[PDB]
Amino acid sequence: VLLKEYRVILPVSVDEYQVGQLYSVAEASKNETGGGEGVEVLVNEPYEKDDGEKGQYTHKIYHLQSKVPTFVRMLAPEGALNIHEKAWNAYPYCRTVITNEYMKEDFLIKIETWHKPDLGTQENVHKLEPEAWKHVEAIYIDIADRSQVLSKDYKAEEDPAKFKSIKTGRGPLGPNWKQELVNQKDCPYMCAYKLVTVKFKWWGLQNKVENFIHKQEKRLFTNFHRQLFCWLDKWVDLTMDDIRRMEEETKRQLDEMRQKDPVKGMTAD
Ligand SMILES: CCCCCCCC/C=C\CCCCCCCC(=O)OC[C@H](COP(=O)(O)OCC[N+](C)(C)C)OC(=O)CCCCCCC/C=C\CCCCCCCC
Repeated sequence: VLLKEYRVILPVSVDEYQVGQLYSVAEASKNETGGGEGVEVLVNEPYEKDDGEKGQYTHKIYHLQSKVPTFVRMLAPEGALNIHEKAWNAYPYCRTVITNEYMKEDFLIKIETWHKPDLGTQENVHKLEPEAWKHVEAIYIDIADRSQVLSKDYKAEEDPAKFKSIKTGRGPLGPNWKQELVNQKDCPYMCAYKLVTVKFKWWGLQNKVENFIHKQEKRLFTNFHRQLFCWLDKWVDLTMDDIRRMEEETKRQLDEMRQKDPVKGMTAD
């Protein structure tokens, strides 16, 4: 079991992120869906636990046959590659549990996130146990840093070091945009502390795949947030009410696209 916490500082407020994240997840899902693969939203309902925690529940399935590397592909029968995502989104807090029916208990990708109005300086925000938290590598993802992006993933239109929002005036993010957040009254900020736990108990592959999965998560978080910022003008004025409507349409769209369109998005690698 390999744990790492990815801290993503962003030039948006905690409240704005709640909308930007929902908007961006919708667009990112569609960009990867078609030809039978991609995202399928099964459940999207509001929930309330005994303790009173309220939030939004979603159950999705990521069909991943040809989008996964060959060493992963020739590892299980077709269809066995799909993974399920169940998330209890009680924003600012969220717990996401990803599973695989084939490996059952041997597989787990859990992402627990705390969205704080600070600059990523809170240690052990998920309040684990002292020693355990010591074995948690903390990694910072700088959405402005070109060297943190994979060459094949780069797209100038999704580069915040070149993007300037027309509606807010934020951007482009320079090499020192972070340290700058403290000088300007404008340009709000927050930090997503994403604790990722990966378990892949497979004889002889555990170490390789648990590390491979973290890299893909780091890669996803980097591209996702660079896109979220660059899409700032598309969602900053949306309300939570706009999102809900947009989500019900997205669900339909994902299904439609998945059956017609050919496979699209990030090719295996
Ligand atoms: C024997 C066989 C067993 C093996 C099984 C195969 C395992 C696959 C191996 C590697 C794959 C690792 C990459 C994980 C891909 C799944 C994406 C993922 O883990 O999503 C979760 C992340 C973090 O959770 P969250 O709480 O932040 O948000 C969700 C909660 N909510 C909605 C309330 C905000 O969500 C986010 O960052 C938001 C972005 C979500 C939307 C992106 C759509 C992705 C669709 C396709 C991905 C294509 C890439 C395939 C990788 C191939 C490698 C080359």
